[PDB]
Amino acid sequence: ASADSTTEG
Amino acid sequence: KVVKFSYMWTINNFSFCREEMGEVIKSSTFSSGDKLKWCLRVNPKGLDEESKDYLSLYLLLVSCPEVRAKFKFSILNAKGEETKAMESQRAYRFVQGKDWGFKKFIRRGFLLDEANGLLPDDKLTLFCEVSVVQ
Ligand SMILES: [Zn+2]
Ligand SMILES: [Zn+2]
Ligand SMILES: [Zn+2]
Repeated sequence: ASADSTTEG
Repeated sequence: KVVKFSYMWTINNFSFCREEMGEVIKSSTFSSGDKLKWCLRVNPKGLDEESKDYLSLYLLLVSCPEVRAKFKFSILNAKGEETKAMESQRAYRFVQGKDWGFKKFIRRGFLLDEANGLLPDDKLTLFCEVSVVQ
């Protein structure tokens, strides 16, 4: 699956 | 050139109630041996509408003295086996205070099902394997 982050950049 | 390590986090008195659980809980730190300290970060309940029926799991770079790494998360069931594993396809760039993970790691509905044996004695056991690229 694709990972995501709780913050942008 | 990869350094692989892991950490098992057992969460006691797991509750589905936010006012009892907190919106965010972190594990103690860990590393490969290593100055890089890492920790796990969970949102018992997704902090957004798309992940509201889910529990979110992230890998956080606590202290960094700028680093790329792959990771895998899985839940350890009642008999110690790995289930509901979710792994990053590639490596992601981490810097201090930065996290990467899956906001929809596991359905909050699945945890309740005692049939799955994912919450033995209200305990949630998560296993994370990290591979740091040199
Ligand atoms: Zn409540
Ligand atoms: Zn309550
Ligand atoms: Zn494994």
